[PDB]
Amino acid sequence: GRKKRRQR
Amino acid sequence: GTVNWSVEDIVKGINSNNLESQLQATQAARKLLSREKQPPIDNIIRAGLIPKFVSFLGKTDCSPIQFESAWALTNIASGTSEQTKAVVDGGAIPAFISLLASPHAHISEQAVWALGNIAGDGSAFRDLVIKHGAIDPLLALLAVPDLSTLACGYLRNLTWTLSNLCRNKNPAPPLDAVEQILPTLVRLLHHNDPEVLADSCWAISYLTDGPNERIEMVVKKGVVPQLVKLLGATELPIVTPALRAIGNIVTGTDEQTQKVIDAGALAVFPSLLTNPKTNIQKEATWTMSNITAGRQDQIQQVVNHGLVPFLVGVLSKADFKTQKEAAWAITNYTSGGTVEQIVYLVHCGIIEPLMNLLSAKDTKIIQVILDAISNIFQAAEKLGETEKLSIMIEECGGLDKIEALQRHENESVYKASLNLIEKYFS
Repeated sequence: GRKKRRQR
Repeated sequence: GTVNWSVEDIVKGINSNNLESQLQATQAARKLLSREKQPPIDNIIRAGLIPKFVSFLGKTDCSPIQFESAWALTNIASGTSEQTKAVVDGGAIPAFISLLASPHAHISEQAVWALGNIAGDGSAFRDLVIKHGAIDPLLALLAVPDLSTLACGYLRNLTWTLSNLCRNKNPAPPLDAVEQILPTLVRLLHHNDPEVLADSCWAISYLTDGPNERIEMVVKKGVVPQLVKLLGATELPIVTPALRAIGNIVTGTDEQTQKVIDAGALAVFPSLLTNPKTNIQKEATWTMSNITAGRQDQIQQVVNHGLVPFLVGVLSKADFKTQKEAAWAITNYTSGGTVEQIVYLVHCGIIEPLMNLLSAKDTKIIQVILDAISNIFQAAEKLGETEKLSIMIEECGGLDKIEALQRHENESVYKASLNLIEKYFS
């Protein structure tokens, strides 16, 4: 993909 | 607790001389950076906290602050290139690679994630992660006899990060890094989890997006049969990258294209060329256009699999972008096909939908269509049947459309149209 932010 | 801290409180805690106070504050920062809307990434950067977080990555004695700081930095690195750059500039890359060996899986996983964000920013940071030596320890995490023994989320993060190390061009990833990753990639491509499969296909789609020598590295690993199998999956997140990879492979040599045909790919295309998702239809027609650009025996396989009627279908009705790919597919087919193959094309009904597309306000598709008409006449001359074709074009309104294109401003359009009128419509 590209980028991912962790939210939980 | 640590819910909803102000940035200045976080700063106060991280600047204390108390590791537990620092842990508290780092967790508070992680919770700000994980919130649903508008994480204060820039406020955290401006507060000067990245170097503190990076130094916390090295505190083997306090694994919780390694985890919290790893999570905080991952989410800073998930943003803009400038935000990712701030993390890299703080020394994060070697610190995260060292954490891949952590005995705590949740920390190692977070380091995998962080490196995926960094590499996912673009070519330069991708190659910098590689130069710091990330591939060896990443692949070592997957050196198990059965991938099923790994935690599902853990394996998905590893696959996703590996796919980012395969991503981007100008330049493409180092050849030696690709060779190093590919055997593990071929193995992930056979894993049963839908998300692992999707990201493995994305990785292959990146690696086949290039010159024929790059395609060859992939095809030589024998993955084309597995890609065709995934082409028939019910999960759209799998079909999309699998189709992109197949499409990339058939932009290569005719020998590379033949591997796709031999693997049974053409039997999937009746459903792909009618797929409800317009992007699947478009990329399936694009793929077809680069198969009809091949040998006559490859054109013949398209015929045998009953796919010419489906090309007539998309040309007749589809999203315009798909219709343009279908026009290309027809021009390539008429350019390289035998006379019998071109005759069959006309008997399938290609002329009328081809003519109808001449009223499109796209000068490139008009050029493509006019080339195709010229090619079809050339096959008709060889049979002495120009007039029959001339009449067929007249009956469906094609002559009106070609006549007007003599008035088109584009030079190629009005030359080709006038040429057609003169030679066949007199």
